[PDB]
Amino acid sequence: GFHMPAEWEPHSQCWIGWPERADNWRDGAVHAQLVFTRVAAAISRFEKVTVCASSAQWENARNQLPDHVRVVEISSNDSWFRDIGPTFVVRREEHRIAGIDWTFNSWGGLEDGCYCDWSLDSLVKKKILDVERIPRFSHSMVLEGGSIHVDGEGTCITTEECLLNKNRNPHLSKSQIEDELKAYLGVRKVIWLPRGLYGDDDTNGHVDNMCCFVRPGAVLLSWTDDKTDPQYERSEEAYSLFSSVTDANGRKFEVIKLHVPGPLYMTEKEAAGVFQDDGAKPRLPGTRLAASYVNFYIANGAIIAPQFGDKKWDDEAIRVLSKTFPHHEVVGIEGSREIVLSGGNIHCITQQQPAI
Amino acid sequence: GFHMPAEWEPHSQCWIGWPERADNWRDGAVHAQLVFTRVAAAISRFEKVTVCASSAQWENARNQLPDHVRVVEISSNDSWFRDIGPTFVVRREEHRIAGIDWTFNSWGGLEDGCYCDWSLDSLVKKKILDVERIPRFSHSMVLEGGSIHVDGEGTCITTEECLLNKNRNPHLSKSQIEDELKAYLGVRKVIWLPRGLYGDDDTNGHVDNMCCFVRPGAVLLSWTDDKTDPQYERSEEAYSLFSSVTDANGRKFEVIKLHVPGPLYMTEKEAAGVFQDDGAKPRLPGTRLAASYVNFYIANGAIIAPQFGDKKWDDEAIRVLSKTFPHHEVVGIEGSREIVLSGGNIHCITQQQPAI
Ligand SMILES: NCCCCCC(N)=O
Ligand code: NA
Ligand code: NA
Repeated sequence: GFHMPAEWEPHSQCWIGWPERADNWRDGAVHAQLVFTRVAAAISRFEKVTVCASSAQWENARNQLPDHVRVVEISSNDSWFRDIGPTFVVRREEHRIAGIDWTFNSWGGLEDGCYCDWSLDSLVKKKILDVERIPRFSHSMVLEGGSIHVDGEGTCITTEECLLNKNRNPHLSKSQIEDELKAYLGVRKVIWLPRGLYGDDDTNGHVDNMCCFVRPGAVLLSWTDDKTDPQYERSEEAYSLFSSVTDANGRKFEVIKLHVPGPLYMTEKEAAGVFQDDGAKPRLPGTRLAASYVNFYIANGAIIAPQFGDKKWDDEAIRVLSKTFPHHEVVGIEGSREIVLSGGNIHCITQQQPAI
Repeated sequence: GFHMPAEWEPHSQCWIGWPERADNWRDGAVHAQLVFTRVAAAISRFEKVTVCASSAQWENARNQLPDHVRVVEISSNDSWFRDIGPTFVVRREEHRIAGIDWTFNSWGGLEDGCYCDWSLDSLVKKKILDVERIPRFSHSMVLEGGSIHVDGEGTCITTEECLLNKNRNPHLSKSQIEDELKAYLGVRKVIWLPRGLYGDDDTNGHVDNMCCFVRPGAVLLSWTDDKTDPQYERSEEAYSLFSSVTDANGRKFEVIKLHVPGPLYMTEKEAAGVFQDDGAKPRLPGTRLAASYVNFYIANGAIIAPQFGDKKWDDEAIRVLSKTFPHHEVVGIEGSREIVLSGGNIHCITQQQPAI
């Protein structure tokens, strides 16, 4: 009787890593640390937070973060807890909470991943559940928490582009992958968007950059009105798909558009501050960033939302999110661009722990 | 209104470190790891245990330890949590528990300490209390938990050999030192044994290796019958002091003698197992081991006692302890010699967290 609750359901805390690697984070992560800190501090106005930092970084993190934020020493290859963190499941009313330890392979493994070493990334789920004394359900299937979303009422959305990629689970068919999601997330229906966001070659189109539930029966969808942008056809396809399906309880989808910023491109400055290495992916100037306002975190009573420094769409997204979540305080995080330069945003760096 | 409760009072958990440094533990610590495992398994029969291992050892510790033992990642320079973990204090009838973060300096600093780098060790207290979300009282005075003992009724016992060494707090008088113990452990009287155990030049004579309370107004004392042994005059002297002095409530001290084993000396095999490095104290053959059954741990209704493989005195200690602690299950830990080779025993590697 375990299932994954919706993100907007109450949490007891939020887990976040701490960026440090010089080959992914410009200027040895100094810029990224400031934003991580702003995100943690914002979330901690609404729910407890634990940031996890390496040995070498523990003091830095402790120094930057207010005291009501807990800092623990957990090493990682990189700081993306949405994907390397456990996925918590609950059984409400004698263990009422547990965590799923999905196999992690750096978003594509030796042939098509981001780093050739992920052995510390792989232990993060175990380590966290050990700190909390929460039971771990281990799974040999490759999965990242960024690649699924739920409504806590039986429905899951995901993308084919990610989950059906041969760099993940080449041994499993689509319908075998679906059976695992249903068994382990406690859902009875999976909606497969064909594609994620244009330009998300890091993760191969994680759904959490393209689409998310905001309540039972309604989703936000990354969108552009520019039919010359390669995003348009993906967004249109997903929109049609949502018109044709219903959720696990038979609701018609209310689709709410959320216009992407930019498009945004890495500068020569931004590329130049990243140390170059032959065990990481070479970040080049002119690369299109995979930027969507959809990559936000729902905290108890607040939406923690990206701002990329594109004023028109930064302001429009705050407006859409304020009306979409009328009972939440919406807090935009200036400097989110510093996270998208390295492959993700606010939702990618968080992992909620549901209250029981 | 905080005070240090006595060791025999109820605990919520025990903290232990994980040995790894090969310049102190023979054969890269493989012998000691087996013993710490045994010690933690034994304690875990009576109270929740958390072992703390570095990143490089986390999997190894998690493998060796039973599932009901929590394993977290807290790196340290060495694994002596009596001295480098926090000293918990409580306030009975709003925060009811806190920890004291004494300054640590590797048992005598750059000049006379055990290793030249202790900066990981210095953070262990912060980190443990951060994990537990327990307030921390910072203290600038150098002190080790091993150098003090309390009855939980206003009395403290320690040694001048340790606390009045110029390698600890050279700018404080005896009186100033005594003031800080009173304010911070909530004791009204401090008994100063002049000396600890012979050959304990690591710690400069921790009381936890010489003498401990059994109950208010009663103590076990490290003892030999051999008056040709250097230990005799130290023991004799301490015995004398207990005849003369009273506790904080003006009770007289029942003393119970506990015969030391050996003398024990480090084999050639033992010394050669240890890697030779300049930043740690060079372990030489023929060196007298600072062994004493007094270095035991009181868990919730158990006594976790050393056994050094010197059967005469091994059996005698269990006897004396089962007698002295008739409401407690005594538990001997074969292989305790592996710990003493690196300069402490069971008491030295534990740190109780009082239940509130
Ligand atoms: N370089 C890997 C970036 C991870 C982004 C995760 C996500 N939730 O889309
Ligand atoms: Na990839
Ligand atoms: Na010393």
